Amino acid sequence: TSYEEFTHKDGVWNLQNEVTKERTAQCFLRVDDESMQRFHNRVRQILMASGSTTFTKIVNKWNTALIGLMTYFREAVVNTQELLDLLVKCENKIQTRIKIGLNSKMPSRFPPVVFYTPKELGGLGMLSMGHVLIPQSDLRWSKQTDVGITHFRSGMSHEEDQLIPNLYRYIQPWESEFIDSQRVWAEYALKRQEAIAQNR
Amino acid sequence: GELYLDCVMHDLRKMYSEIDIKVADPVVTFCETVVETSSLKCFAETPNKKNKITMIAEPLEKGLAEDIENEVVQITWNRKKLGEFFQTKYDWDLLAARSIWAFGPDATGPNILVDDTLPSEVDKALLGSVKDSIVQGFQWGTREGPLCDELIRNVKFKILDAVVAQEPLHRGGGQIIPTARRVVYSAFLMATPRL
Amino acid sequence: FRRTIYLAIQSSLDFEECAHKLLKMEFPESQTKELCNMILDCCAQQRTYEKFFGLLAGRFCMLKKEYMESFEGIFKEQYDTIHRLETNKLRNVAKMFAHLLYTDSLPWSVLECIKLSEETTTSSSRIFVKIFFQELCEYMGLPKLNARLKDETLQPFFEGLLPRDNPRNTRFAINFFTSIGLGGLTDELREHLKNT
Amino acid sequence: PAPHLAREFMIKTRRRKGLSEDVSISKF
Amino acid sequence: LPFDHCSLSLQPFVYPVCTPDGIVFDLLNIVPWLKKYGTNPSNGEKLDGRSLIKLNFSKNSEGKYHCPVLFTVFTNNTHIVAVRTTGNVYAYEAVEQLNIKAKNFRDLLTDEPFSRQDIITLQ
Amino acid sequence: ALNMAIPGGPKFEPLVRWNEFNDINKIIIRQPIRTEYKIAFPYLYNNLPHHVHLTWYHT
Amino acid sequence: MYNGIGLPTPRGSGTNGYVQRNLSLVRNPDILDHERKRRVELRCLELEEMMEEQGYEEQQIQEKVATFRLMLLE
Repeated sequence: TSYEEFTHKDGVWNLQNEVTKERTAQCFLRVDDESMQRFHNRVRQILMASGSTTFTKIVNKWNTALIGLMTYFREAVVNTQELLDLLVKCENKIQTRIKIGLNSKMPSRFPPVVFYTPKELGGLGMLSMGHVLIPQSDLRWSKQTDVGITHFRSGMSHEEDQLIPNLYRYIQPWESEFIDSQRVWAEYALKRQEAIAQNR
Repeated sequence: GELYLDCVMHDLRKMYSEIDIKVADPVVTFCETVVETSSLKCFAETPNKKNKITMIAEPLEKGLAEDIENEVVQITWNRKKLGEFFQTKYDWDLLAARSIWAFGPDATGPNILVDDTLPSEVDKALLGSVKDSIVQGFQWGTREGPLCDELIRNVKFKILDAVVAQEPLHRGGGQIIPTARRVVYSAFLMATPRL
Repeated sequence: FRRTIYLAIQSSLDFEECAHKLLKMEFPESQTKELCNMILDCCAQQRTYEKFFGLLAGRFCMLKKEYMESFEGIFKEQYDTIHRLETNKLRNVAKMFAHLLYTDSLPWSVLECIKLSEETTTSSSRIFVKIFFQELCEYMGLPKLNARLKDETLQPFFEGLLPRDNPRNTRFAINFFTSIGLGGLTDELREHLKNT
Repeated sequence: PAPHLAREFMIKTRRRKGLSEDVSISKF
Repeated sequence: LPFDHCSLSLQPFVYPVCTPDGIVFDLLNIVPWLKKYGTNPSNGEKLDGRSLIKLNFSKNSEGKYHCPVLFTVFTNNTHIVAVRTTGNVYAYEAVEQLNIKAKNFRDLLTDEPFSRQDIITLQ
Repeated sequence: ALNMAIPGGPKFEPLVRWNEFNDINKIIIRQPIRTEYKIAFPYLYNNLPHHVHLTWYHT
Repeated sequence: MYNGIGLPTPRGSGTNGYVQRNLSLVRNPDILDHERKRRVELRCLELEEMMEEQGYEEQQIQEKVATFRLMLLE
């Protein structure tokens, strides 16, 4: 690696040597295009099965597919910008499908409040991913290298501030879970050895 | 300029050719110069290892390059007139004023060849015999440029020694010019060059 | 203000979006201390350490000098109040300050606030220093760590950490860095102890 | 920035037309 | 610093051309410095107008300055022998073993056979 | 015609829908080539200019 | 769209476009040996003396000046 390591948000697995306990390599992660096509076809299957399905069950199908994709992939979501565009498009298409369930598509008629309210309060309980700013750089230098982030474009329209919470901030990354799993299971093994030896 | 090259490229794409054409981003053409004199008295020699040329390079003064480029002084001038022109406003020595051989990468180009050889003045007829080949070597070296294949400007090339083979003929018939090119490049590189 | 900071953190997918959102509200210069305070408080409430908060703090350090001075001040303040925190919060704070140090987001002079002595430091302070230096030895190399600690410019900033005086404390520091699992760094201190 | 400008112009021009490496004693 | 560069211009191989005196130099060096000299500038020997042999600045089936028949690196370090009539340059030992045992004076697959007396030393 | 717009101006649909000139080791960047130079001198800064009208210059 | 940034049309996606700027973006003895001989030759050429109109006597005076300068330099 030229210069130094690339301290980037969560797409980098800093691989650790077992002997020297040193970070010797970086593993950049992306979502494979077959998984993109599988998720897009899942949303298309939901929209074609939407003709005889209530709004709550449609949102439940979306929530199941979304948390299946997100809890499977986690860290690799943030470095696939085409997956962010696909997620924004799919969330907007199912919101449009709920709008087409009525005879209206007025955006003032349907604020985010009628969608993202949990169903304990009578809402739909929709889980959000599309309300984030998509990073944008030059398309001239996108295919050459990684040139950082120079601009942001809007993901979904919302009333000024809003700040709808993203689902990815409530899922732990895989690398932190593996480090914590190693530490916790080693601590449990030493505690079990101490409990066997002390007969406590 | 931008408008000139835009008109050229529009005429290329619409009139004389119907071919779709990629255009690169515009850049400029640079030149090569020196700042401080040659710290090492560099030298080279012919493939027939008898002639040895030792020459150093130092930058010119302020007004000299624009005086040459605006044709205030020419190589078609009298030697005494050229020496007076150097001596009155540049305060050159008359030995140095009579030492000027050739100009630049072309005619009235902004480089000056000065020959100051004390042990090689005893065969100065032979030095004048090889002087023309030294001139075309200097013209080729300052035209090509060793740094980034660009022109060389505002350099005085001062010859220090010329061990010329006595009646060279076979070796003094074309081997002098690339030797002089290597001498010009090596003297240029030892004098902290700049873009 | 804390609620708006927490909602801007939870709304953002990426730390660039988080920093752009936090710069979007255009907070006054009196609120930068509370902003860094609740960056620390939002990461300390996490179950595991995430690199998002450390990279957000590094971006804020690279943006303006006022965030860098506020982060140095809160590093000194959090080191003075280590024992108030709990051990997962201690681990998360140690991972943050390790990430701020190996990315050169902070000067190393704030390491003068650490005084390696068993008389002064509490047990949680040794746990914090152990986690901090283990992550520093992990993410950048032990030869690079020795070259960073061995420079002549930061020698007054490491004298509380590397004593070379009152050799009970020097023996405690040597045994501390050995019993962490490092070794290596105390070879010069072992040479200085062996000559006296 | 300013002290890297001549090195950048040198490297990019030599990559544009010629060879990347430059030797001060390439002739002698 | 090696012998892969040009002898006179001291530049690397781009458009080289060989001569019948055994020295291969740059085509621009042979053109401008010997436009009316009529002699080889490597050692002062006499060079004819047809004595020079082209070696580059055209289309070749090898794609590099390598052996045209053996398809190996017949550079300035390796013993390189060039066909004077054909213009193809190969390794000397490989061309000698091809034209000695099976009389393979042709290419590997292009099959351009000729005589065995047209091989000369390139450098 | 170029599918690029000034922020004050209007936006339209696209009309039509490896290069070594885009090599990052051969390109010097001091000022980035913005949209306004691609509109003011459209044959200079644009590969494939089609149905492009030359603007009037200074009056 | 504008510069190299943005979407070609916002109609297909579920957004309005509205691309905005990222606020979080960071921003030598041989030279002296020849110079001594050049000073000697300059002192030789500085004699000249085209007022007394001497011929070989001027050459003998120049040789005397050159030997005096060589003795003073030694």
